[PDB]
Amino acid sequence: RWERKDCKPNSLPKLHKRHVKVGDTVKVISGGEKGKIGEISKIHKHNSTVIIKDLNFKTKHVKSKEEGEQGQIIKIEAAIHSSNVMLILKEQEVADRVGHKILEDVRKVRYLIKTGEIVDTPDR
Amino acid sequence: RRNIGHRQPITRIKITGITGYEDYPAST
Amino acid sequence: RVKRGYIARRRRKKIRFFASSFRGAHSRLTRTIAQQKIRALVSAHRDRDRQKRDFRRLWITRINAAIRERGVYYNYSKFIHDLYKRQLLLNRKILAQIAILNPNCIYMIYNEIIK
Amino acid sequence: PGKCDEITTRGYSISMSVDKARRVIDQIRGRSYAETLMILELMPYRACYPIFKLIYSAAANASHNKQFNKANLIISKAEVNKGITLKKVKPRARGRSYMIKRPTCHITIVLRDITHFDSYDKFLESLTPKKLIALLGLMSTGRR
Amino acid sequence: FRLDNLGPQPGSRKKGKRKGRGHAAGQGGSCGFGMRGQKSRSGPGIMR
Amino acid sequence: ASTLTRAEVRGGGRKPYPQKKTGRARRGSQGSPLRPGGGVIFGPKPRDWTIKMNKKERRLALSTAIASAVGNSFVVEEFAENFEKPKTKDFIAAMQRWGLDPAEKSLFFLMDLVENVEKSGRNIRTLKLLTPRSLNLFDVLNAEKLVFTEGTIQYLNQRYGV
Amino acid sequence: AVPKKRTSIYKKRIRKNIWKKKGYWAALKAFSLAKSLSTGNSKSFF
RNA sequence: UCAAACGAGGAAAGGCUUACGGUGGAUACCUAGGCACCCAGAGACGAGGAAGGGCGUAUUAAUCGACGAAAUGCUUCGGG
RNA sequence: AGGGUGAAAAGAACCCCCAUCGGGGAGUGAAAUAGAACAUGAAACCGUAAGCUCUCAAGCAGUGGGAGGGGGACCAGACCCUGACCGCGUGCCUGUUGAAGAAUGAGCCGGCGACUCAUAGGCAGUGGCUUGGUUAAGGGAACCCACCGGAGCCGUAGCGA
RNA sequence: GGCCAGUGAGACGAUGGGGGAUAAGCUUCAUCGUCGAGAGGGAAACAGCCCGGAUCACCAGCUAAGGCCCCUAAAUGACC
RNA sequence: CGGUAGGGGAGCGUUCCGUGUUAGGGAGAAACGCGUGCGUGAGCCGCGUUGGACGAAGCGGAAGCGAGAAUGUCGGCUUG
Repeated sequence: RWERKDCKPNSLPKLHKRHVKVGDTVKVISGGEKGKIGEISKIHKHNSTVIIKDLNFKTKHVKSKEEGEQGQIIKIEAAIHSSNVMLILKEQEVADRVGHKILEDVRKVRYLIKTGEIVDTPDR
Repeated sequence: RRNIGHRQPITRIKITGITGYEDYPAST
Repeated sequence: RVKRGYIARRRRKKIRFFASSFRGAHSRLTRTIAQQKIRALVSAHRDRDRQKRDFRRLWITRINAAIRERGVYYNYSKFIHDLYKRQLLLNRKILAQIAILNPNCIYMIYNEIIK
Repeated sequence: PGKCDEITTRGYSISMSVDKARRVIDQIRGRSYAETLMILELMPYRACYPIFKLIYSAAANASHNKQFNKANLIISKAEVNKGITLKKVKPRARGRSYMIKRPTCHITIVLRDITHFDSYDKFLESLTPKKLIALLGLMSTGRR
Repeated sequence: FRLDNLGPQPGSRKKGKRKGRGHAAGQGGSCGFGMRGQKSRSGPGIMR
Repeated sequence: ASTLTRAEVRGGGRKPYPQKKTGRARRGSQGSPLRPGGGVIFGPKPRDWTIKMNKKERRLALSTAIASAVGNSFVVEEFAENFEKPKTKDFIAAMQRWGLDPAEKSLFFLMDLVENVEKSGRNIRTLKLLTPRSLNLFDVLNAEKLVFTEGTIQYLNQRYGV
Repeated sequence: AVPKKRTSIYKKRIRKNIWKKKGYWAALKAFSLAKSLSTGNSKSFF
């Protein structure tokens, strides 16, 4: 697993630049679970992978207790890669790429490149 | 040491019938 | 410019497949598989030339044993005396074959050699 | 595969030699579970006890995975193979060192119930081969 | 002329003979230097 | 390409065990090339050679390649380019209208190297622009389809005359 | 004392199978003792 | 029924062939790590304590990296 | 000296053997004969099953002929496997006048393992120019390279210290 | 002549000799034959003795040296 | 048209490179194993309920290019 550990320039891991933030509505582009919408839950920047809600189904078996009781079967999502998703506005249902509009203020926001709205969420 | 091979150019023949043989019989 | 290869194993696997039914380490063990390929092929040589020689010998003694069944002293040499004087060009010792496949016909051969 | 008849049980590389496991495994070949049950209770070998453990955990396997009986159940092949051999550099006098190999086995025992049809007569019928597939499951001297 | 169909004339480039690669090749075994002597050993050998 | 000979590796330059009284060969180095721990024989040194070829043989090689290029309908011929807003669409459109596929690996070269065709030509993989500053033989003997301009056909006849 | 050469697969499978057949001979005795250990009045095996 | 002739037929380890397995890591495809050139640049550091180490620092095992009682880090100015 | 289960640990819930290790079901997976000793897995080596055959037999284990027997078969005479018996056959390399040699070497299997590179002279074969031939260093859209760069080299005259 | 190798330890047999003891499968020469570098057949086996010069195939024939009771092919052939 | 030391001529194979992001290839490439096929042979071609992503031929080039020997050497596994 040393072939797959994180690369560490000056003891800190090399983190990737990506295009998906939390609270966004992604679509799976090609691999496997093709063509279904979803929020994302937890983010993994070093693998460039993202776990998204209620689509990826990995039925895993867990020895639950230390007394050997009830041994639950928990159905847990896995990591699909960040290049296999796009963003979605709920007004125009189409999977679109990203873009960085620099608006009238100092801040720079995301933008669906085919429609005309903004991915970026305010402070709430 | 010499590896050589030989494929002899042979011919298969099927036989039809034998004739022209009715001279000097020698039965015992 | 490393050059690790596989051609010794096909080179060697062909000779391995030829050396079947050699009773032991002459059929399994490569450093004897080679010399049994070699000695098997020269065995094929000398036993081929001496299968020509050996079947010549076998037909000579077979037609000799066929002619000597008359009882009266008629050898194999006298059968060739009166086999080339009476002009029969080169029956090629295949009368040692029809001497057992057709014994009445070789009795017609010999009984027309007498006359 | 014999159409769902045998039960194959493998084994770990247990810490003993293969050859003594092969005399005690060549004893119990062909004999049913009762005879091996009473012989491996009383065989005077140290290689006897993991073999008896694997026979016991093989017929209990055959009674819990399948649903058979421990009386109509003969040992089919019971093959024992080589395993990993450790190397022990043991010193000996005049400055020498000998490789002492710690050998391990690899036991695979196959069990065999008799799930038979026991047909009435022998007489051959060269008709309906799609029933001849199912009527003949394990016989001998197959012609054509 | 394409990149495909180019080929040198015969006699223009002979193959360099490799030594010690089999007795059927021509110079196998002792590589064409007899049995022993200074002509077979490796080094500067003999002053001309 | 490099490899470490017997004289370079950090293996021992010692006699590992003495010459006799041991049933084992005479191995006098642990970095010996017979032992796979290091040391090679006759491997590739990094060689920066000089294979010189004659001038008037190479000029005749170019003249023979371009001479066999024309005649078998492998040469059509352009003369001018004026590309305001260089945008690779009038380039592939003129490439289509001249009878050349963009995927069939053509090659073509122009006098003076105007910047707006270097800018509109360097992105398609199958062709690369040249010039009499940079006219080689290997890039032009792909020989599928190849065009000239009037300064290159009269420069090309100007140099390789008679 | 030191062996001149090695043995075949032939002679080794002979000798090893004589060793394991010598192991075969000492279990029908154990089958007889395991059969006499069963239900019956035998004045042994307390 | 007797006398005489022959020694088939099934007979063991094993031998050969075939099939399926186990140790083994050659071959094939890689890489997580190396080698050599070309173009620049640098061969700086250290009594303001160096290269190199020892010990230690995280909420809680060992090892490596970073760090040094200001310790798994600090101040300021910029990017984000 | 020791690399590579999967695409994702999704690394086996639960039942049985059971002190563990391990094994079998079930479940995940496209693949569980991809099960943590985990990717293709060959040879030596150890085995198990099927066909033929060896216990009056002398043999570098073959080969030529082939008794008997077995297997699928379609050009059913053919093909493959076993081998009753007969003839013949002094392992391979090294290296010697001469080696089956009781001269050397190798336990076996698989890998690594040896006339190679630089620069010159000479000769041969293929070219390019013969208005004699050819450039080196160096310059060049990073390197190679187009094109320069006639410095030099070779052949043009020999004899003699 | 040009380029370019090996070889320069020989062995036995006939003849001509020397050394020896006209002893050696001895040693050294001179001409030749074989082996070396030559298979096959005859010589029981057996480098140098006789026949003989192997491109390959044939379940072809005739022969040389040598043989024709059996092992083992061909005459228990003929006449002195 | 036997052939050792040796000399010359003609070829097969391997990995990489030009064509080459070649033809072909999860409808199974390389590997590994197989042949009632073809060659003077080195080898090619074809078939695989094994394996799972690369990679031919032709025309050319370059070698860490071909194994049965070195009391070779490194791993694996025998004998006794």
